Amino acid sequence: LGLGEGMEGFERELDNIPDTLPDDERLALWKGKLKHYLILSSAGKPIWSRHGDLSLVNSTMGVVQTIISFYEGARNPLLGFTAGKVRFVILIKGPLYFVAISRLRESDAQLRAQLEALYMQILSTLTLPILTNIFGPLQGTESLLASLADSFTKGSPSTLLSALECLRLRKSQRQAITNIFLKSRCEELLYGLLVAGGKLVSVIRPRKHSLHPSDLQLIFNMLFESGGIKGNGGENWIPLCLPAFNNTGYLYMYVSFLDDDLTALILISPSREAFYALQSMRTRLVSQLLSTGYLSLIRSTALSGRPSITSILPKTPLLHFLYKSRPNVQWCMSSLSSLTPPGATATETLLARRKLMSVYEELHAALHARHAHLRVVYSTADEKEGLACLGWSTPAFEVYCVAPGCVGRAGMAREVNRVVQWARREEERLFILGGGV
Amino acid sequence: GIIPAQLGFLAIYNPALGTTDETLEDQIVYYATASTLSQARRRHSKEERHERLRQIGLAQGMVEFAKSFSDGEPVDTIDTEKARVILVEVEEGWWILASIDLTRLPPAYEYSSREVKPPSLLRADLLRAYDLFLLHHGSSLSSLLASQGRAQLVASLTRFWDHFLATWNVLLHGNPACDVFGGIKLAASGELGIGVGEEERGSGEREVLEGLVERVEGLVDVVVGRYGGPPSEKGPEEEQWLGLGGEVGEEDGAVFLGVGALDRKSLRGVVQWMEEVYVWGENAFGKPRRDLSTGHFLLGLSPKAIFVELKPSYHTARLRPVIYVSQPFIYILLFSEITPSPSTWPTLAESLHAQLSPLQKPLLHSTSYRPTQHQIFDLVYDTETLTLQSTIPNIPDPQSIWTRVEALQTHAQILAILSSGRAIPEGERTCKTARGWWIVWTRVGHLRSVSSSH
Repeated sequence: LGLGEGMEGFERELDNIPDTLPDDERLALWKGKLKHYLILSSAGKPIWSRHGDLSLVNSTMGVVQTIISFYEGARNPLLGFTAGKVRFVILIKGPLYFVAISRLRESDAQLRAQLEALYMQILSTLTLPILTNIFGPLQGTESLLASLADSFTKGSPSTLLSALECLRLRKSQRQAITNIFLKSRCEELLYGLLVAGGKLVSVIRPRKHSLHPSDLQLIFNMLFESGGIKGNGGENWIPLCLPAFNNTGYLYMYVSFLDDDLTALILISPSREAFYALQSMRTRLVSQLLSTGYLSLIRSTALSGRPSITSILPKTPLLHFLYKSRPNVQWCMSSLSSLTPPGATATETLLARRKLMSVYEELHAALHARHAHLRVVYSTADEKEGLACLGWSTPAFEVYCVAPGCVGRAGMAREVNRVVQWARREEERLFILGGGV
Repeated sequence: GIIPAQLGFLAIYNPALGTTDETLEDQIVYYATASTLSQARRRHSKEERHERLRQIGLAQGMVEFAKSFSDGEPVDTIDTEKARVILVEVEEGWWILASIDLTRLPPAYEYSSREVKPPSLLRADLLRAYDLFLLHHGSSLSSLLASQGRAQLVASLTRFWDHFLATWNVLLHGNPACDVFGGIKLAASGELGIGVGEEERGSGEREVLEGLVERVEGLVDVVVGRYGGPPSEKGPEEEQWLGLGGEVGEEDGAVFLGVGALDRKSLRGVVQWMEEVYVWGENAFGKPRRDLSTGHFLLGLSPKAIFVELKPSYHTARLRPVIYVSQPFIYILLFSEITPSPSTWPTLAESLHAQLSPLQKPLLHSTSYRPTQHQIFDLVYDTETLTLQSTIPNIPDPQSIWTRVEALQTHAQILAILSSGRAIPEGERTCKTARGWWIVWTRVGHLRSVSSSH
């Protein structure tokens, strides 16, 4: 894949600005960051800054607060403003103002989606009446938000597509997993859910209640995309809100590692006295899985990464792809090992992932442009080899792909058709179209 | 009963003009709102000024704020709920702040911008208007200030921009794809053939118009372009062609630019003024009135002058324009300021009518020259020479092969994906549609913009 395109200061972009160096070059380093996430109150006093300290960002957030106060006095809320290569996107959620400052050539829609995900995390930690009453506010949530924003900066396909990934299990094996995971329903579980390394495995559901995709994204961005599930390697009775299910219901989540890549079990209950009961869940689940050897199958399927693009489609020129089912609201992709040379450090793979994700981001901006009904978008970056990319946005699915620059339009649109055929061939395997009883 | 997306306000302000507190009021060198522009449209308080100064002050606040973030780039656009504001630095220290209210759909209103011009296109239109203002006034706004004085600059800006904003339509209209690059819009024939053996492409007319600038004194440049069609041999032969306030057609454009002696940036402005004359005859700036003796001559030499920049291989010149008008052609002849004295103008006009009348029929034939699954509409924009040749049809008025809604949709997609790829001042940004429109944009110094239909 083409190296050294577009931005060039991302190798240290995730590195936090130290506090030892004086405040002048400290603010210079903060402003030099490619991406900024800020949360401020109605009065505009600083609430949360992704990179800088609150005192450092106080002046910047005061200036933007004066701007927003004048616009609110003018009855015209601000939705963002563009200064050349940089773009400011502001989303108005109650007393809170969320601003995302992007130098990575990202559209208004993607920044709004990321700010909405941060707001959903805040709403999940603090219930909506409490969110209105606070106008402390982010106790414990600051690290989760910082890590989730870092995941956004590195390129998060799940937030781009507003969908989730899957483990790619055989339909028979996944059906057996769901059957076992429902045979221990305990007559108490509200939302059952099982994940292997950020990839959803199985879901059991009540008859009337439906597990909304927004709740799925909220849970996944809380646990796996933010990586806040790490460190609490044990019994976790985490409080929850699930605003899609109810914006005032203060639900409860049971999280425990399947260490009996790292499989996690997520169980939602509306009662706080049910943790022990959900404890009687997990063992009755785990042993059953350990009786069937299935948990080993989940561990092995998660241990091996995304399927290789050559293995998915033999003799293909595509280097990567990103398929997404709208009706199943779930996505998948090929491995990123093919993007980088086999001997690669964290920096090289990180840069390659960010670069590929920026290509997908500009393609998604092209397809998902309001007042613009674009079905297929193709682009070719020169990279003085080259790179080519296509995005298909039919009402049935959504495909993104990347190939070397020497393919041509038809020579890789054929590959897009082939990967669509592969995805619809394994729609049962790659996605959880249903759930439980 | 929806409300059209009329522009909210437009402000021309120089921050350096007002430094102290009591001199803040002179920062706004021009300000206009729809209430102010109603009188200008029909022709064609302390709290209000307090709002104006707050608006320009917070525009300056955003540019100061984002100067650090963008590392030397001001806030180009501002997206709000009910106003698509843009702020364009036309020149060093001079800014145009224009807020365009979106469509208010029913007092709870639902806001939308389906047909509102994109901020890149709005910036292009404001830059075009600024270039026209410089064409008719001085070399630059800073020079105009430092020469004339603030009162004269305010008066001239007020007149020109009231007229423009009265005539300005902020919705999608005409051919924005030609207008998003600016540039010199060429006709369907494009340009007259220069070499020998291209008589069908206009070699003889090219030679005659080339030798005209030496045959008559004072004349430096001849700019002619086809706008409309040949005269109709009917009752109303006039047809009011020179006015009509309409839009330039896809086949309407310059057919013969100058020999040289004039910078291509100024040639763009001259061609745009010629388009304004075609659209706003008897109403464009300078008040072009047809000569009572012969209706051919418009804006006679017998004063009025326009400001251009000349080619270095030949500098601001302040040439005097004269607009010879045939029914399909608009010859703009730019004379020197001092050598063709107006006393000889009645004779010289006759000589002009002697040397341009035999260039009606042959040049009409020459301009008729015309240079693929169903239909191919490509837009070739030469960056170096600023020439734009577009086969893409313009948006119809409220037979044409397009309909209004399809034109709006596909045309909004065209310049949107142009803005995505930074086309505006290989890159094969091919884009398909659900309606069968196949855009192929390539970067060659040509901004090729092919667009297949169905």
